[PDB]
Amino acid sequence: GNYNYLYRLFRKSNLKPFERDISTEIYQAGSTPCNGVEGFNCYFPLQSYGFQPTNGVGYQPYRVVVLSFELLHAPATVCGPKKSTNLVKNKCVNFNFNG
Amino acid sequence: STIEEQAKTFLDKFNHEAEDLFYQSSLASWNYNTNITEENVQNMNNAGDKWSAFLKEQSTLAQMYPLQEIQNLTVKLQLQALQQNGSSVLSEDKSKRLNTILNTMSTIYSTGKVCNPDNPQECLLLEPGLNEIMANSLDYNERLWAWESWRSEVGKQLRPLYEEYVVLKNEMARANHYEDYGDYWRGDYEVNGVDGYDYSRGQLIEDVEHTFEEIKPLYEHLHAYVRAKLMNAYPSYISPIGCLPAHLLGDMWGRFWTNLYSLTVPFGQKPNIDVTDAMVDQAWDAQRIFKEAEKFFVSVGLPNMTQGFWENSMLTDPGNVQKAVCHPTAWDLGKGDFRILMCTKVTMDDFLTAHHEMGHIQYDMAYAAQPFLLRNGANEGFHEAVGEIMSLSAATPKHLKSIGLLSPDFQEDNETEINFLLKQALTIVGTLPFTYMLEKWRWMVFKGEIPKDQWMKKWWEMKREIVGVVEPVPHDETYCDPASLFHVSNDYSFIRYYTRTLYQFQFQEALCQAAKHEGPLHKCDISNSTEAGQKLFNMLRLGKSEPWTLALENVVGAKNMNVRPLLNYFEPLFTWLKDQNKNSFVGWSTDWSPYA
Ligand SMILES: *[C@@H]1O[C@H](CO)[C@@H](O)[C@H](O)[C@H]1NC(C)=O
Ligand SMILES: *[C@@H]1O[C@H](CO)[C@@H](O)[C@H](O)[C@H]1NC(C)=O
Ligand SMILES: *[C@@H]1O[C@H](CO)[C@@H](O)[C@H](O)[C@H]1NC(C)=O
Ligand SMILES: *[C@@H]1O[C@H](CO)[C@@H](O)[C@H](O)[C@H]1NC(C)=O
Ligand SMILES: *[C@@H]1O[C@H](CO)[C@@H](O)[C@H](O)[C@H]1NC(C)=O
Ligand SMILES: *[C@@H]1O[C@H](CO)[C@@H](O)[C@H](O)[C@H]1NC(C)=O
Repeated sequence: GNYNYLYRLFRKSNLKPFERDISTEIYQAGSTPCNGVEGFNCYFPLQSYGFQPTNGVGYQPYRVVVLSFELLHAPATVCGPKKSTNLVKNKCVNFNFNG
Repeated sequence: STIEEQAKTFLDKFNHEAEDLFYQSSLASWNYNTNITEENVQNMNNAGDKWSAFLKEQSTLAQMYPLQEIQNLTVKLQLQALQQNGSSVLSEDKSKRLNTILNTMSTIYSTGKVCNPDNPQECLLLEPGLNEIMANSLDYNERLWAWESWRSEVGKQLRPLYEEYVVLKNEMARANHYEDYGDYWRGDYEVNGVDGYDYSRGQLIEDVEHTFEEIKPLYEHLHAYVRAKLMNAYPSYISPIGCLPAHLLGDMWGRFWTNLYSLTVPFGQKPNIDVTDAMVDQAWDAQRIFKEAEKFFVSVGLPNMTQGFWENSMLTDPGNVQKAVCHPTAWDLGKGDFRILMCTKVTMDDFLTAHHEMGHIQYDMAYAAQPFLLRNGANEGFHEAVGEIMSLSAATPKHLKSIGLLSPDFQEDNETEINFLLKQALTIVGTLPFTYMLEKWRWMVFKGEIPKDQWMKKWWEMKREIVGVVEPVPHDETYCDPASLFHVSNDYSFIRYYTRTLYQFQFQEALCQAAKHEGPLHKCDISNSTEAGQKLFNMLRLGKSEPWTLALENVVGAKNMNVRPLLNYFEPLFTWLKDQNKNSFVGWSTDWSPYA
């Protein structure tokens, strides 16, 4: 079991989109608080995933990443690889240089 | 600030925790079934105890939440099962007897002994010793000794031990605020909280009895017919006016009548329908037998098996030193992991066994999306019945010709069908009285309204009346042969098999009508019909999330336990038996002649 990946099982309020929360606060079920000692109501949210080679293909840990694209006041972004061609000479040819 | 939300807040955390511990327990148990060593036994005990204790603490944490105001039906079922205190009522001293007594029973029951007293030549375990000495030999004198070799050498010492087991287990009903321990097994079929669909716990006994008066006439003709043919092997030893011996119905307990097919063949001069020689001609192997099963399911419409099964499971027996048991069992490890445990062999039963067993795995993944507590069938009978419906279709001559195992030109005559129908009747109709035979005794003994001295006299007398079996030799009270059975000795609800036959036939007609089949039920097929596939998948995915009573309405539309659509399947076989039994003595009264 690959017990190296954890996750936030519970949270008092829904997370704001694109926010990373790094806190040790424990979930509060009722009104009785916990002073750091685990009990019947502390409910430590953190839990570790268990990944084994025998896990089914549909439940394997998929390595997923997210790429964001938004426009802000900052101009002159960076795009993908612009495609360049081979130049020619002594011919009436349309040319599209950088700008 | 409501009870409904509090229950959900508790179940969700338990679901994540329960599956994590279950997965570790499930994967660990597989190693014990592959390589057994002295250090392996202790390792499994370490993991088992914590897993067993995990549910104990969770049950206490759910006690203070009242169940009288949670309108959500999904959590009511989950909370009811998780709140079973069980053995917590027993004191520390009393709690230690359960493990010790059960453990010594298992090892004692695992000691197979057929060595002749005063003649210790040799004797092996149950499977190599007991099965061969009765399925091949035809000697009455040694068969009688084999009957006493197990009921007088193993069951004799269980009289004082079985006595203490029943008297304390019956007390658990009071500790759980129940009527009797037998009533506990009836809670699965109990339905409550729905207006008009409620099923009373005591209705199960009456319904089972109410469905028995139609089984008896079929059994009366079957018993009359089988005794006539069994008389041939023993011409002058048994009179054809009484009942039949107990030790001539396939198994020692008579559960399966498969072995009687050869002895009572109608016309054995012509070759039987066997394709064993055909398989070796084409060089069939382990991979080819299972792959043909996979393409059978896709034709119906169900999704094919995942890729984490073929390369992750074992098919044949590995090595030579590995003697780990390979009993047919269904494994649902979760997270898309599914395995099959069995020792593959080139035989008719094993080929059917693989098809029969793999059906359970398919049903397991149907309700995977449900929580761990609800990750099960509607009731104990649904799981076994679902895995046998496809077996009937797989054995049809039409399906055999579809793949190509059978010859392209094979006539389907009356003789070619009676033998096939008779084979199913032996393993279906024959075992039906026996399944109700054992449960009725267990229900009354757990109730406690049976004095000690009347156990043996009542057991034999009513056996001769309903079942119709003569005792090979008189037995006194100290004998405890009914407890030697596997399910009863290990505290397993054997009633689930009684509903298996009824459930299988109820769905068989439901699936056949959904398949738009035009012909007799015995010739019905389910393959190449997406309408049947979607109908089945609709109910399988329900699992335990919905009441089992509503599941019946989704296939046949009847809320009650229907009994009519089970004899129609056997109507053909009944017709040819009626005229053949015109002169045979059908209907047996009390008989003392064989052992007067
Ligand atoms: C038993 O086999 C499993 C699986 O190969 C292995 O993990 C385990 O160490 C083995 N145990 C012993 C005692 O050989
Ligand atoms: C119970 O709660 C679950 C939570 O999602 C919901 O899906 C279901 O419909 C509810 N059932 C009833 C009967 O309230
Ligand atoms: C279960 O047993 C415990 C331990 O004695 C007891 O407190 C509880 O009331 C019992 N509950 C039921 C339903 O029997
Ligand atoms: C199972 O079915 C899917 C969908 O048709 C298919 O892509 C896949 O190849 C099948 N599996 C195998 C082993 O062919
Ligand atoms: C089912 O359809 C397949 C399609 O190729 C066919 O080969 C097979 O014979 C059919 N079987 C039945 C029983 O209709
Ligand atoms: C049914 O099969 C038997 C087998 O011998 C035959 O004698 C009989 O004529 C058949 N009946 C019909 C209607 O085909």
